[PDB]
Amino acid sequence: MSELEKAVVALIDVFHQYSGREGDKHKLKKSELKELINNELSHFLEEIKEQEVVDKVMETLDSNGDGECDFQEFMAFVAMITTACHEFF
Amino acid sequence: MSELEKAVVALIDVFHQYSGREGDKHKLKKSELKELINNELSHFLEEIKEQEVVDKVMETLDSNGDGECDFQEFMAFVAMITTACHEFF
Amino acid sequence: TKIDWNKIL
Amino acid sequence: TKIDWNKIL
Ligand SMILES: [Ca+2]
Ligand SMILES: [Ca+2]
Ligand SMILES: [Ca+2]
Ligand SMILES: [Ca+2]
Repeated sequence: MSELEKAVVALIDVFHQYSGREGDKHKLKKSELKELINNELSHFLEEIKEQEVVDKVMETLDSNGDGECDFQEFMAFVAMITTACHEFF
Repeated sequence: MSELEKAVVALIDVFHQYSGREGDKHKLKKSELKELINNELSHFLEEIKEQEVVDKVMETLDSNGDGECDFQEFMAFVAMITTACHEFF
Repeated sequence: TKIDWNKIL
Repeated sequence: TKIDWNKIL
């Protein structure tokens, strides 16, 4: 596998590591999303320590309004992050 | 960096490896897109050997109609690929 | 992992 | 690589 293919696999792997913890196994609830960000995105995003920030991030990502972040909505988040990284080069 | 962060970086790296070859350095023209797919996505997609397929893939990905695939449109392609990989598990 | 082109295009 | 939260939210 190429670096791009490895990246594709890592996206799938990390989403499901967190989404499968509790409740719906195919979606991230607030606590699963918070832990994903805090543990896995610490070089790109400040640690989330406040409920209001958890709530706002979920509200931002939950495009379909069901209160959880599904895989499509997670991919849109990843695109936001990758796009923002352009500021650094 | 986490596996997710490494994946973010790899996405950026591969896009720009190909987009920077010719013309606009921030977009993939047809030939750059074809080579990216053929070299970097060979485990997920059949090799492109026909102009019609190059043309259809570009038409599919070029959401803004400018004839090239920009970074946003590339991220949407990556989301298509990652989503389709769910068939395999 | 072969994804059929028709599911992309 | 710190991305300001305000550019996400
Ligand atoms: Ca869950
Ligand atoms: Ca949702
Ligand atoms: Ca180019
Ligand atoms: Ca375009």
